[PDB]
Amino acid sequence: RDLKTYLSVAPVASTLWFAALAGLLIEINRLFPDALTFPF
Amino acid sequence: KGEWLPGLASPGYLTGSLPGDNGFDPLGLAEDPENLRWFVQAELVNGRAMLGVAGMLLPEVFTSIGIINVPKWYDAGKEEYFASSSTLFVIEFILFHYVEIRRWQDIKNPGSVNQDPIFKQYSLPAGEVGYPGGIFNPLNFAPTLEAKEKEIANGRLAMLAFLGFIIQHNVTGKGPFDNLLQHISDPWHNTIVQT
Amino acid sequence: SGLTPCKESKQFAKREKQSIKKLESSLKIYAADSAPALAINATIEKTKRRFDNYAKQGLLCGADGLPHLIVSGDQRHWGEFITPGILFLYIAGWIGWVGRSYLIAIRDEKKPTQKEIIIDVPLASRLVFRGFSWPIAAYRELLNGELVAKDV
Amino acid sequence: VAEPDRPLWFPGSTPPPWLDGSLPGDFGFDPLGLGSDPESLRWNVQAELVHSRWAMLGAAGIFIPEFLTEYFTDTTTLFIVELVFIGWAEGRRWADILNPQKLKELRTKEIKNGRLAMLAVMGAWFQHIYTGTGPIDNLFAHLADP
Ligand code: CLA
Ligand code: CLA
Ligand SMILES: CC1=C[C@H](O)CC(C)(C)C1/C=C/C(C)=C/C=C/C(C)=C/C=C/C=C(C)/C=C/C=C(C)/C=C/C1=C(C)C[C@H](O)CC1(C)C
Ligand SMILES: CC1=C(/C=C/C(C)=C/C=C/C(C)=C\C=C\C=C(C)\C=C\C=C(C)\C=C\C2=C(C)CCCC2(C)C)C(C)(C)CCC1
Ligand SMILES: O=P(O)(O)OC[C@H](O)CO
Repeated sequence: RDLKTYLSVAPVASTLWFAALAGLLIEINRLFPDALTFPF
Repeated sequence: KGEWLPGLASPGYLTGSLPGDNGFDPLGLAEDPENLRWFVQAELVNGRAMLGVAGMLLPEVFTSIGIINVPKWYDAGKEEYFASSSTLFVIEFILFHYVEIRRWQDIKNPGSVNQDPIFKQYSLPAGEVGYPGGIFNPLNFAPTLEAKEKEIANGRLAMLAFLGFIIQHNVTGKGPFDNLLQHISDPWHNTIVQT
Repeated sequence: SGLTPCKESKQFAKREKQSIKKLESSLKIYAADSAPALAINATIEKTKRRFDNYAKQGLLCGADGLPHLIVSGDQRHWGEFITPGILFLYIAGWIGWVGRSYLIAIRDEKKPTQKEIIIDVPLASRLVFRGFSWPIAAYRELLNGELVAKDV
Repeated sequence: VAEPDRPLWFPGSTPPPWLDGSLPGDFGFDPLGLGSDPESLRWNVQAELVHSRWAMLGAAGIFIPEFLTEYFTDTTTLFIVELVFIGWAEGRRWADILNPQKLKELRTKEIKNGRLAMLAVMGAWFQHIYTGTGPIDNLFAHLADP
């Protein structure tokens, strides 16, 4: 089963990483949309 | 000495020679020995928190029943001065300036143990960068050895303690002690979960 | 800064009303209780909300009626650039430091290029969090943050 | 500890080289191979175990509704204390994972029952979802008619 892991460790890694990154960013924007500034 | 986690194991840099060694450096900042000798000094000076955290906590609980009528630690900006605030900063700065550099040399070369203007008198007699005996220790306590590990450990908790104080203040809008006692209003419902 | 804040703005205020009326024009053909209905109304509250928030946080708004950011460093408007900027550099460095830390660990032994196209080494042993404290790379600078091969 | 005799799931034949019946409960099952690496199996093993141990208890939750034919501060604290507690618990269990012939029987049997709860604990809910009805009575209540 070593094989599947490696398979998931090529440029696909990039897609999974960018999909995870996109999901994070979009969800952040859902909770805090129309953000023109950091006010805290 | 001990280990922060049973597995994973201590690094080689964390020999145990240093007081308060527990093999906790997962990231790896202190890996270069020159790097440690500096971070060892920083941990002591930051740690010694203690002075302050106790300074912001204890007077807050001395004003518990009405023994003293002093403002909160986060309200002591003015007019806690017979000379106004801006006077004090410069005095605090200029002289602290002096003490800090002198302390600085001892980190690179120990050092500046001797007195200065003094016309005909003694000088500090000591060894070790982080801890200088002398009036710094008028009692002449025991530079041991375990305390050195006691010193740390208490300073480390104070640090986390400070981090607690400031955070908690925000949200709990008031005193880290009111805070403390708002929790005691029969907790189990008075948790940070509330906020 | 000839701009007068989004609160006492007549244009930026007018712009809010113009946008929501157009949205309201659209729901008239779908009949409330319907799907395209909320979606339009949900869009309207977001519209009101973002206009409401911008006036709160300051934001000066020009004569055109749109907020203009001030990046001079003015303490009144730090949240418009500096504070987000500090946050960016943090993440920007973190990425930079983690990536650099990786290629360094790879170089000794193995076939180095093998690790570059395939990284069945994840964060190596545990390299990611090392970025939590990247700024301590200042101390890496005083030692060997740079190689001495070419120039100084 | 090798044998071609173990009651395979699918008779004639079922022999994956990784599985051998050395382990307890080895009914020769894994077409996917979801663990052909010893690092792969040694982990799966522990995984397939702890699960079962939990599932059993879950079963012990199906034991209570037939005895009779949820908090002082709902969730929140109840969880953090749980997280904080089972954490340390599971904590050390983690550190241990990476650092008599009679007993084989016990452990072979332990897994199989354990395997049962999971299939069980599972069943009671994907029958409960979409289909608002408890399983409490169903054994002889649904046996009245298909
Ligand atoms: C200034 C504070 C400070 C400094 C300079 C040090 C320095 C040191 N520590 Mg110590 N430590 C501290 C605080 C500090 N510590 C606290 C508060 C604790 C309680 C957990 C510990 C627990 C600890 C253990 C168990 C060990 C050490 C050890 C060491 C030595 C090796 C590791 C190192 O280089 O540290 C690097 C210095 C830093 C990383 C300073 C910056 C740290 C970041 C930026 C602060 C994080 C802020 C906070 C998390 C923000 C909120 C986060 C959010 C999620 C809420 C070195 C002398 C090891 C040792 O052998 O001692 C001799 C050892 O094993 N420390
Ligand atoms: C290390 C950090 C630190 C620490 C440890 C302290 C500690 C203290 N501060 Mg301080 N402070 C700090 C930082 C710190 N501060 C900073 C950064 C600021 C901004 C300037 C201040 C500003 C500040 C102000 C304005 C004051 C303090 C005060 C105090 C003291 C409060 C208790 C008291 O009134 O006298 C101690 C209590 C006693 C001595 C009780 C015994 C009194 C004797 C026995 C007389 C007997 C009377 C009678 C017979 C007793 C019977 C009474 C009965 C009826 C109950 C305490 C020593 C108060 C102070 O200066 O204290 C005098 C106060 O005025 N601080
Ligand atoms: C909270 C509480 C409290 C109280 O006490 C009571 C109550 C309420 C009840 C509770 C609890 C409960 C619980 C704990 C539960 C649990 C459960 C579980 C664990 C399950 C599993 C479950 C699990 C499961 C199903 C699993 C399954 C699995 C499977 C199928 C697998 C398969 C396979 C394999 C093998 C391999 C090959 O090659 C392939 C495949 C095909 C892939
Ligand atoms: C303040 C401010 C401003 C200004 C700014 C300025 C003007 C500045 C500057 C600046 C400058 C003029 C700087 C410089 C420099 C330099 C150099 C010489 C460099 C370097 C570097 C390095 C070496 C890095 C490295 C690394 C890291 C560390 C991270 C990651 C990456 C690597 C890895 C890449 C304005 C006002 C605009 C805005 C507001 C704020
Ligand atoms: O050795 P401990 O258990 O006192 O650990 C220190 C705490 O994490 C805070 O100092």
